[PDB]
Amino acid sequence: WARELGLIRKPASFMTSICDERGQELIYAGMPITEVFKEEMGIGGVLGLLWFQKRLPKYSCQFIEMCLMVTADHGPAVSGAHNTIICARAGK
Amino acid sequence: SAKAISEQTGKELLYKFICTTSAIQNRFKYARVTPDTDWARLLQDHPWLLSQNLVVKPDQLIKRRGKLGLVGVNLTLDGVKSWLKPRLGQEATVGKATGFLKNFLIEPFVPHSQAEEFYVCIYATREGDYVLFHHEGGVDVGDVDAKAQKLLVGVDEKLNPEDIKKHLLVHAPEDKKEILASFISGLFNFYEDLYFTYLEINPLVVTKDGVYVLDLAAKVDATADYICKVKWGDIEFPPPFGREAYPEEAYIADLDAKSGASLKLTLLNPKGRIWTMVAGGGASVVYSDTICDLGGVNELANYGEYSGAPSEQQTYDYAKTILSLMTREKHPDGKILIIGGSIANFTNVAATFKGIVRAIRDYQGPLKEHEVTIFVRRGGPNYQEGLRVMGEVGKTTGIPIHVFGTETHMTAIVGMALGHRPIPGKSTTLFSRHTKAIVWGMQTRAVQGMLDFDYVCSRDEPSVAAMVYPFTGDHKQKFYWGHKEILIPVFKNMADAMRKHPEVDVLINFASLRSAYDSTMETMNYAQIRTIAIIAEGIPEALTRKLIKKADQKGVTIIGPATVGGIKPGCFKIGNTGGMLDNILASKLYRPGSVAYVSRSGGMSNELNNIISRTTDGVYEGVAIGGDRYPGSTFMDHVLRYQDTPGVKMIVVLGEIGGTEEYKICRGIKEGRLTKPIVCWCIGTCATMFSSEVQACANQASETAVAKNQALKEAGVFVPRSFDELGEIIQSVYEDLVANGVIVPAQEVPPPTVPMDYSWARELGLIRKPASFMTSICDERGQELIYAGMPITEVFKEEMGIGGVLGLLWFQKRLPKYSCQFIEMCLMVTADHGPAVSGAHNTIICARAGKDLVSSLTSGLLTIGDRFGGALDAAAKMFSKAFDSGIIPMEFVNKMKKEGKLIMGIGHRVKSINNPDMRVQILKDYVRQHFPATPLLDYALEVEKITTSKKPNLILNVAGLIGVAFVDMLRNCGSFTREEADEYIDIGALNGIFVLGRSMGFIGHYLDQKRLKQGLYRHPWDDISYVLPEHM
Ligand SMILES: CC(C)(COP(=O)(O)OP(=O)(O)OC[C@H]1O[C@@H](n2cnc3c(N)ncnc32)[C@H](O)[C@@H]1OP(=O)(O)O)[C@@H](O)C(=O)NCCC(=O)NCCSC(=O)C[C@@](O)(CC(=O)O)C(=O)O
Ligand SMILES: CC(C)(COP(=O)(O)OP(=O)(O)OC[C@H]1O[C@@H](n2cnc3c(N)ncnc32)[C@H](O)[C@@H]1OP(=O)(O)O)[C@@H](O)C(=O)NCCC(=O)NCCS
Ligand SMILES: Nc1ncnc2c1ncn2[C@@H]1O[C@H](COP(=O)(O)OP(=O)(O)O)[C@@H](O)[C@H]1O
Repeated sequence: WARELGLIRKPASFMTSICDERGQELIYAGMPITEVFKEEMGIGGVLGLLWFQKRLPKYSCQFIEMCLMVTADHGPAVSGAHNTIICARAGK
Repeated sequence: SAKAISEQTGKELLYKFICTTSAIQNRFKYARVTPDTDWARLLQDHPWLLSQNLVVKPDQLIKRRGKLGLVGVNLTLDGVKSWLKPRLGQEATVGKATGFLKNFLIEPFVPHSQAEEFYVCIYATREGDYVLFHHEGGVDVGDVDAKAQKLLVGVDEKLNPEDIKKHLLVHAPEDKKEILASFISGLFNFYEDLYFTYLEINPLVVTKDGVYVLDLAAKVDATADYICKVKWGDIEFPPPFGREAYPEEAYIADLDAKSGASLKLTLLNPKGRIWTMVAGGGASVVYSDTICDLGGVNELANYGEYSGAPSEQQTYDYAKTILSLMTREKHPDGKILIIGGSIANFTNVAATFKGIVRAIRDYQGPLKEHEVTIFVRRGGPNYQEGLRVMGEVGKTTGIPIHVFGTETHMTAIVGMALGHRPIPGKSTTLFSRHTKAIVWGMQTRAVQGMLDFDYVCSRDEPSVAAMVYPFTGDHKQKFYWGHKEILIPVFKNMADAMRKHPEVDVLINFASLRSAYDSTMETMNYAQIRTIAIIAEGIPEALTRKLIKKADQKGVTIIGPATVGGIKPGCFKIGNTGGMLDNILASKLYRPGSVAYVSRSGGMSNELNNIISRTTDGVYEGVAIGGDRYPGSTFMDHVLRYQDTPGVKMIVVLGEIGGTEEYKICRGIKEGRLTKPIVCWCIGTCATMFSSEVQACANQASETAVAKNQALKEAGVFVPRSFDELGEIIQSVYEDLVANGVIVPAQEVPPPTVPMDYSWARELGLIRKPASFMTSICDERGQELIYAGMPITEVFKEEMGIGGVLGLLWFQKRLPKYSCQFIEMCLMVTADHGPAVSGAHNTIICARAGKDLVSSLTSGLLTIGDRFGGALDAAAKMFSKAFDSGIIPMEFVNKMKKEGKLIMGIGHRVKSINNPDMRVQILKDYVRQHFPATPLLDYALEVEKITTSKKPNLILNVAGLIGVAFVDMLRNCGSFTREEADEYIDIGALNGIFVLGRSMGFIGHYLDQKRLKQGLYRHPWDDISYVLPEHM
């Protein structure tokens, strides 16, 4: 109630610029989620907004999605997949 | 600060570090005699004593010994022994100083005449060093400044030999012209390499055999210790010859070196009743002058100050010292304690007053019967809380306490105490509303005060454009612009800051004394900077002179070192000037006035702020030039600035003792250069009433405050009778200037408001904010680290180890010693179980991925759960459930069997009955020997008897034993109730036991893989069965 009246000063300990949860609509780097779906960006456009705070061109978003697709998996023999499998088999 | 060194120290250091082609004789050839020493050792370590004739003189900072007959010349060793006895340890009187003798110096006699009596002197001035050579030196020197040849060596200039030959060696004999010149040159190099400010050898006798230094008086720049501690060694600075220093006075001197605060105390007569403990050097001088003016010269005991923002503990030390020294006598007439000073800019009045509060709480006894009345007059940061704290405490203990704020005159409490009154090119404009400054250093409180002042001054933009901090990368610091949040850039380098902010014209330098010189030199390489404020106190005077010379060359105005800075109401504030925002509002420093002032002190400058606000329109501009011997800018510089400023109408000058600086004002007002009204008061008129040379020091006779005050008076300067009359004379001059009509006061526009700080509102208890976190295991804050209510020193004294610390941190209990030992054993046996298990395997994989200790250990730890590492918890829970349900072990075995469940904690791969686990055995033996009761362990052993009857290897596991024994420890040691033990089992304390134990092994595996330099692991394809679908 003192903050609402503007009677006290308290510095904010955190800064953020990628997502605005508060308010009527969710916002991804200045862009409403309804506008995100209307403009038909997919994972690539959302990633551009959340990682770079930019509205990337469509080919950039498509390329980002393609990069995610080609690195999705490379079999169970590599170190990370091996560790994940070990942990899953530990019932974890 | 120049400090005189002993003759012995001066000659020793001179012999050790002079470098000349001249043949200097009697190197390290001297003997020190003191009353409390033997003589046989003195004979044995100095074989030169009997080799030739001797001369003895007291080395106790006494001059004019020849005119006073205190030297025994041309008399042998038995002569010096006979001559010491009437004087060694006896009373002596030189002028007004009376003191005993503890120090004498012995040196071989030098046969010489008046034909080779040579006087050499080097002393420091603002513009450089003067060398004086008198050919007819010695006692017959007479007038030296007018007859001895004088030569100036400027700042950053060399003393070259031909300069000595012509401008210094006209009257020297030709045969001795040459080598002496070389010597003189080397002497100058000795003078400036060891940071001497005064160095006179008189007489210096030179003959064909060589040169001989018979005498030398030397003052060295003490603040240069950090440069010359290697060359000086353990240099000592003798006190002036006179009364012996008190142990408490030496204590105060020792306190002065503890931190950057200034902690001074000096005595004249402890039998006096007037006792002043005044904050701020200027305020202390003013209070002493005020008490001496109205009849307290003889009855005043002490003179001293505490400033530079001393802490609570240091204030305790100073206050308990002053009370202990005050209690030495009973004065029937009564005793007073005058405490306070001016409004502080930086000194936390709250802490410095809690210090005296808690120093007088314990000193009620030995002073209440002394009839001590305490008069306080303090202002500054958090003064409204400290004043009323001390009022509460004084009323609680009952001693006479009179609490006065800033609404009263600073020296009115003096009149109350003594009963005289009832007790109730360089620019003209440095700063504007568009001035942008760079702050050198990480001073966020000062920058925020600057910004708050800018906001309440209705400035368009903040006055701080950037900060420079070399120990961090470039980033942005979050500050407040009123209630809005703004970002101010912080740069590692000056160059980037000046590149990105060409509109900055001011540098505020918060570098320490060791960094200020280099910071300021680097700053003056950027022509955009026209004004530099240097805050640091303790810069050596020679470095300051180099700064002054470069600033004069570059046309840069320097607000000299050892200053709080200055304030231009409505436009700009330097650093911490004017204190917090409440002081800014109270003195109405948010809007321009018409009176411009200059002073040396910052506390006196804030007092002037308050006075001028109370009696006139307000302050137009105030500058504190600092307490150094060579300020970057002088009184007369700022007075000239003010005269050329159409905004100012009257000029207040607050001078001090020593220095002929106000006489430049007199020559400017006696002539028509300075036309505006000037109200000047010089503090320190009590310096004459001091029977010593206490250091800000008067050198000549016209540099006393009385002479300067009278000289300004006859010059046309409005000089009050005293400081107490300064407010009224300023008021009268302003009133006449407003009756004439040159001053037209403006309408009081209310300033913008700044929201209160959250932390300050919480301290006042004005707001409520629920804490979002709860904790009960560790208290980091406070003087000592606390583990669940137990201090860390007590943790180590009680000799608990890892087990006791774990008990404290996990259960908040002081466990018995066997419990802590058992916990340690459990950690030891679960430390590792080889590299084949899932967690160790994952940790090794992650280590071989070149990853990280934390990452690898964490990768291994994330496998801890049901199938791996969870058997401890599972066994404890299963056995506890069976035991608490009341079923017998056979019923438990059958019930587990028909539920399709294996008993957790039963079973080994190879080991069986007659082939025991042997770490189950260690723990079981310990538990049997030390635990008071083990019901669950007995139950589990019965279960194990049944299961090993089924087949031999169905023994109690390490997991089973640790689980049941941990339950037994929790609920059978006296620390827990049954509910607490059950809760700790339920929330996973045994999971924590396994995790903490196995972390040791996982870290060991990480380090092992790093040491073996194992490369990236890939699982072989032949060990993987690929069962992908045909086509999805
Ligand atoms: C000048 C300064 C800011 C200097 O600051 P500090 O020295 O504290 O801090 P630092 O800059 O960090 O220097 C420390 C050195 O240790 C180094 N260091 C740090 N951490 C290190 C690590 N981990 N490892 C290695 N090294 C490390 C660091 O690098 C530095 O090294 P170096 O550069 O070589 O020095 C301060 O001291 C001072 O003088 N005044 C404060 C400001 C002010 O407003 N004054 C006027 C007050 S008006 C007054 O007096 C009247 C009165 O009192 C009257 C009354 O009472 O009424 C009143 O109030 O009105
Ligand atoms: C990319 C790079 C590692 C190629 O390595 P390489 O030694 O030519 O081949 P590999 O390290 O994959 O292994 C070589 C053999 O092991 C086999 N092998 C690979 N994974 C295996 C597994 N899990 N089990 C059994 N065999 C395996 C391969 O089939 C190959 O068989 P071959 O001997 O019949 O040719 C090497 O060129 C390099 O270090 N480049 C640097 C750039 C870089 O690191 N790029 C990253 C790659 S995305
Ligand atoms: N080592 C010495 N050899 C010869 N004469 C000395 C020696 N020391 C002092 N004197 C005599 O003392 C006189 C100088 O006195 P000085 O000590 O300078 O007085 P003050 O102590 O007042 O400065 C000289 O005239 C000199 O004859």
